[PDB]
Amino acid sequence: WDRGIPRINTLFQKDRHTLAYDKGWRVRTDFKQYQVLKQNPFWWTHQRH
Amino acid sequence: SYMLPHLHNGWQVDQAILSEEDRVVVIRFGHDWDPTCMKMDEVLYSIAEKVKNFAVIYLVDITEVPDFNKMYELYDPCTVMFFFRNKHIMIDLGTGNNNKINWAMEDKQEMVDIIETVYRGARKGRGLVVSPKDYSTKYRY
Amino acid sequence: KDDEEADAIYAALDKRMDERRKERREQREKEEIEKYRMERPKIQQQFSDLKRKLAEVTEEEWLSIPEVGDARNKRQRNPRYEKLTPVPDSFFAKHLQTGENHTS
Amino acid sequence: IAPNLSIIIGASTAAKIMGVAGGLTNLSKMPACNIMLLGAQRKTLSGFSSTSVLPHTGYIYHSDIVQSLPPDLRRKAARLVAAKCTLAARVDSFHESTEGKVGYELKDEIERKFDKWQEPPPVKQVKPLPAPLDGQRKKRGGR
Amino acid sequence: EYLVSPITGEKIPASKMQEHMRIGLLDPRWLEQRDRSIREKQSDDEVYAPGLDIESSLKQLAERRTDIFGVEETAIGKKIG
Amino acid sequence: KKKTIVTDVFQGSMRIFTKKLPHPDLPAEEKEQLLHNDEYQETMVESTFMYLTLDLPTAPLYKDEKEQLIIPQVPLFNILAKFNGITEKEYKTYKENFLKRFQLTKLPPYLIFCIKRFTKNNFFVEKNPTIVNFPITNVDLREYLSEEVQAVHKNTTYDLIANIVHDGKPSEGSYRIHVLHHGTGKWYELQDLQVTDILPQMITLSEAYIQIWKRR
Amino acid sequence: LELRAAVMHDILDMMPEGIKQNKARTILQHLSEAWRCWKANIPWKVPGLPTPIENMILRYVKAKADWWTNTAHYNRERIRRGATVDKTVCKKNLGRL
Amino acid sequence: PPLSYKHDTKLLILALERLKEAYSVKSRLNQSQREELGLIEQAYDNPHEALSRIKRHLLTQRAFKEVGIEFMDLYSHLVPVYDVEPLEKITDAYLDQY
Amino acid sequence: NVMLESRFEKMYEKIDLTLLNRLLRLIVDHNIADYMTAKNNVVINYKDM
Amino acid sequence: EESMKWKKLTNAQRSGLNQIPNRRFTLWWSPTINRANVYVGFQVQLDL
RNA sequence: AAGGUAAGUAU
Repeated sequence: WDRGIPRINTLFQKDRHTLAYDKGWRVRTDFKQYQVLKQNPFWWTHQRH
Repeated sequence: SYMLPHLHNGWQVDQAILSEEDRVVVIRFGHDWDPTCMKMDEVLYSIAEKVKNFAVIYLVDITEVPDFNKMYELYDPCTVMFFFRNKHIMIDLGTGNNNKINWAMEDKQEMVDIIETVYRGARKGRGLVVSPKDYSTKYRY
Repeated sequence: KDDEEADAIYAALDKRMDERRKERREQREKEEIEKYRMERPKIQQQFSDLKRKLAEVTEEEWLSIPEVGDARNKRQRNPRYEKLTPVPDSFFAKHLQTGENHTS
Repeated sequence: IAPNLSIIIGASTAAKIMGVAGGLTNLSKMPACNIMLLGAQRKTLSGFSSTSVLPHTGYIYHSDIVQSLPPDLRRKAARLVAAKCTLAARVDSFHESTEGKVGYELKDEIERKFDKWQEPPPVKQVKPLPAPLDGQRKKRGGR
Repeated sequence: EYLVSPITGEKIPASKMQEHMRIGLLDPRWLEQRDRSIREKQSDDEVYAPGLDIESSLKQLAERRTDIFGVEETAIGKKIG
Repeated sequence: KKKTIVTDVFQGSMRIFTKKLPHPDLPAEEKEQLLHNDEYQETMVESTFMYLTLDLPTAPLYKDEKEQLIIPQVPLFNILAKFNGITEKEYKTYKENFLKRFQLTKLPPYLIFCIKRFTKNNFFVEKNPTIVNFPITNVDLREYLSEEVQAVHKNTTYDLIANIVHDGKPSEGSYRIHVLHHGTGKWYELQDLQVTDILPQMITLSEAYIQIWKRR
Repeated sequence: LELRAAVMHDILDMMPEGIKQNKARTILQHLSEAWRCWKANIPWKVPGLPTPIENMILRYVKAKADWWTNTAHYNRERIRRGATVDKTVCKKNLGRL
Repeated sequence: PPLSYKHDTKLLILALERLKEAYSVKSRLNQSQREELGLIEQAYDNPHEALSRIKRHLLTQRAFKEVGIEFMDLYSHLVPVYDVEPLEKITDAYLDQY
Repeated sequence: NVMLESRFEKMYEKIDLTLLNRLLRLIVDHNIADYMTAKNNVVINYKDM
Repeated sequence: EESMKWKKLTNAQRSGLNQIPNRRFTLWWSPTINRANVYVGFQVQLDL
């Protein structure tokens, strides 16, 4: 638990079935700067993934 | 700076302070040629129409009208003072001088908020109001 | 009376103490603004030629100047107050459901 | 042949619309909406929006009078000019107003409407900020 | 050419159908709104100085600002030159 | 050496008519009174020139009536409205204004045109993007010449032979020249070491900076 | 502010006396309208504006535009260099940029 | 995208969740934000109608409404921020996911 | 051995819509590609500009 | 504080209403900020 | 050295 990239606890998430279809999310998080005025300090990662 | 009404003697200033019973009498003491006064007068001109329901703005030359220099300590390049129903309404700006605004502002909304706070406090019957913004620092970063 | 005499005497004394470099520094200032004035002319000077051409503007042309009208409509100029509302409860529900985890 | 319609859009655009319509009689027996689309081409859009490649635009849209307006008013200009050209063609097919009085009146109306569209906005009063109020205000209840 | 009025029952010449109908259905709310508007715009005090006062103020500014106006250039606040 | 090759080829002569203008605040009666003084009267200065400096009109400050910014276009004779007795050009110095007129008196065999593309505004240096429409094969300057000097100068037609064109911002300036190969009608654009055959029509569409003309 | 004052004084100086009363503010309104048209990159053309006054306003807008651009660029250079600045000046600089 | 696409609803759910991520920590809602979030809720409530509208836009829609632009004032450089209409935003998000 | 790190300067601003659309025809349906490329040809608004 | 968050208020009113969290924070730690060791200077006795 | 004045009404 709380070890690994991605974290092991991501296997037990309740959204695993729907997150398996989330492809290219890391580029989206980096491209969110051009849609949302706020600046994301975690542009490099997604907490759910 | 030149579009605002001007008062040319102390009696006119007294009458302007006395005439308005339901509006704040904002009077700027200084010189139309002083750059700080030019900035303050531009700010007051930008808001003159907006606050006309509860504020009236006048400009006074402290050399043409020196009758209030000793009284109101008008020894600064620019000075803005508030009067409501023949009473000078002090404001706690946080600058250590609660009687006047002796600098020039840059935000119209700032001056409008100060005028509104003065109006509300004076309507409630208060001689001192607390400014919504502190000016112990210029917030420069 | 004598107060004015004393004030005038002291003022004249202060002025005399200023004569050491008064004319020198004043002519230097005169020769220094003109050096700056060629590179940076006065604003009124830059409009002198244009101002001169305002003489032939007839009085009829002066009257016929139109007024400036705003092109923004009622909604743009004086919009109705925009109410602020709390986020729907579904947001809190989904946030608390996010923390839930499977046992297998 | 079409003295009235010549006045509005000129002889060149008149020639184009008369040729593509199949005749002055065919032009008259046609609604103004179809006349506005006379000479229109289904131009291919090559990785562009359909707005960039002007759609549903014909000879009237590219006429001298219609093209003289700013692009934000050229659709209304095309519609109005097409309607007046349809009226003139209907007049012309019966060989009436050979002098061009109908054509001159229609062109004057078109110019007046164009000027009205180009009219500068009127003076609009500035709304002052409402004075702060502390008096009690009674508000209704109910559903 | 008299057409019976659908709103009053009287007869008006056909040259005045549209205007009679438009005027006949004119809400008095329009009258009271116009009266209110007339009252408001004819009672508000002018906020900005008049034109001659603006010109006089600009003349005083030019007199006291020789770094912008005039031929000779004195200090920012001085008026002699 | 008054008559050198450079002087005999490029140097011409022009007449400068200067009329000093009084201060604008001066009253009309006092202005007329000072008109009697020779200070504010016309003064004739005949000075030779190595080249002709043509000043473009100010670039458009807004868009056209059709909400689309348009590249300014000026005829060659419109910027050649200088150097004649009719046009009066105001010179706004830092102190006083002058009405300096120019009058051509001696056309050189080869004429050099120097368009003032770069002028320094109140804060920085700006480049005028105005495009000059000029025929490159037949321009007549007999109209600009005086009636006294048009008799001696029986030849006034000029043909463009070279056109230095400046492209880009003043800081990142790029210089290209369209030369005319004598003996052929071909025009060659010379960008650094690259030589490109350019059609005669494309030259007038560029921002001309320095031009040279031949009387022939 | 200095440029606007100078332009207004010059224009009102040669205006006929009988009409300065009711048209002094109109010319300032025209001046502001031309400036905001330049800021909006939008064509400005008053059909009823006399050509000398139009040229005067055009020169005013040109000078103000030069000052505005230079001020914006200098302020942005100050921001980049780390100069200590307020929030209002940064908001105005962001708008100008 | 086929009409009977198997993963059609999963991609729509992902797109709607990504659109709602801008309000996860919000406390007050703008009128435009209120309308956009209502559109998202309506699309979630009736996924098939939203998918049909998305397919219609992908097949026929070639003209779009204007987009607002703003700049995030990073002191080194300005970063453009584009504001797309919420109706087109749903179609764009689903298209990106697919 | 040499390490080169750089950027495609003005990558986004220099994308031609016609060429991008024609290159998108190669990987997606012509209808999807036309939608994506026509989406980039929109009016950009900022206040009164 | 909750009720006023969704009411039509002017900018000054909302600015005044954003200070209550700061007032709560200041009074929570008041035995620490309000010290002669922290703020070296003269004392003023609160009226009443 | 300041950015640390409660605004008062009475005597």
